[PDB]
Amino acid sequence: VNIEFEAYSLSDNDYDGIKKLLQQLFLKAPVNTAELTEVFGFISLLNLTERKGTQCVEQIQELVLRFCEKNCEKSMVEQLDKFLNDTTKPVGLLLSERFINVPPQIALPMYQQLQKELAGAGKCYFYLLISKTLVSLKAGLIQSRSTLSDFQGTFMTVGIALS
Amino acid sequence: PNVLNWEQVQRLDGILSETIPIHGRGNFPTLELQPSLIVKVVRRRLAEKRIGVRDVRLNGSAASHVLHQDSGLGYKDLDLIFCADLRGEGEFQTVKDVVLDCLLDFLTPLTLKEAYVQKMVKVCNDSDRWSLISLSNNSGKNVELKFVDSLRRQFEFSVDSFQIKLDSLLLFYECSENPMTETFHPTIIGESVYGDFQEAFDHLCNKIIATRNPEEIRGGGLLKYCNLLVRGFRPASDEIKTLQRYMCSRFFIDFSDIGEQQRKLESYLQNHFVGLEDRKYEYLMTLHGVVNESTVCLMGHERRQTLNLITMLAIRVLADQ
Repeated sequence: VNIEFEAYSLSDNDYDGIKKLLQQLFLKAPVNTAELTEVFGFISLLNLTERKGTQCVEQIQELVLRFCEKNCEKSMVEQLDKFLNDTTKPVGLLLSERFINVPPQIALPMYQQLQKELAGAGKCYFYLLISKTLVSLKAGLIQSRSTLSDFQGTFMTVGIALS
Repeated sequence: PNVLNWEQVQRLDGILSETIPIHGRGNFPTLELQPSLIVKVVRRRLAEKRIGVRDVRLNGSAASHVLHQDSGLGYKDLDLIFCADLRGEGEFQTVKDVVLDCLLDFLTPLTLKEAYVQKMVKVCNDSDRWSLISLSNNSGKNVELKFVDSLRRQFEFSVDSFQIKLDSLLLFYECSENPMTETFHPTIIGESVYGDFQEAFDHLCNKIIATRNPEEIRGGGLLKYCNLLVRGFRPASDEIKTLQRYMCSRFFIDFSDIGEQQRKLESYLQNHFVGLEDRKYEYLMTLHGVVNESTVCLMGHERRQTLNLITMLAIRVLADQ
């Protein structure tokens, strides 16, 4: 099951609003210090078990379909707050339970191999990414090859926040 | 029958040969693109990549315009469907690459993408295996290239449920000289999602609404229904009580909070109402009318706080001249 979304007609204020919405999730996440060896977002390994897996895909696909409306650029951030930061939402809970913000040296490799899976042609990955170079809110849920099998585990959301 | 008459055919040629602005964001060179040119070349480069197109169709406000100009559904959105057989994960990538190999001719794929593309959504799930590209325009006019392999049923009104197969017309475009007259006119077949094209068009003629798949009624279905209601599309349905109960219920389920309601009505007033003024206030009062008269399971305090959210917004419209 692939679901891939790309939106580039976003306002600079919509970029900052999602950046702030994303960074509040970063505050809710413990940092990996002294344990290991513009893009803003998270990459979450989502095992497709019939329970937590199906419920999350339900919520993710529903939001994506909700974003296919005629314009909806304003209601994007409101829907995003009530989606990735709310209660009884299988996705927001996933983003509250096992979330880790990681330093650049770890995060870049993930954004790189993620980019290659979405462009070249296993583990299920749920991602959301905003990049400014040009706004590019790219999100999805794609069956791919391993991106961070070393540090990532099942239902562990890795935070990618770089410059 | 299903075959379009001449005037319809001429109007079809109209909205497909008349150019659209591809407004410039980032990369600023705007692009005057004729829809017929994109539809042709997209179909061509797709069949050339051996993808196998079944039909290229037109949907929504546009098809309802070529069939009967009288009805309120105004041609303000060009919705283009590419019914095909896309199953491989790479088939969606080469569809992407075709549309981007087309928009370079009319002037690197990644850069052109990041410039003028509003959305790129692909869904490969249990029944939906479709892809969509929305080209951007500052005037709000939206062009949607939808490549749909398989798509689930959806809540469909009669007069919005129209699809016209542009393939017989496409042939006339690749001939050097477009050989079109009243005598040499391509037999173009119109179709409907709601059901019998004879039924559905008659609904379009004399301003009737009727639904199918009410099981898939969405949250905002109530909002769009009043848009038909404000456009003179009176429901001849004497089953309208159930229908109105059906859509009100889902609106307050999907948007339970009052603040979440205000955001939806503020957005629907903002986007779905363009070039309309008394329509906005009329729309708000007809929504009021449907809620107060038809809903039947809103709590006491919830009913008032919603109805009064409508009246506040109607004051905002009145206060703006």
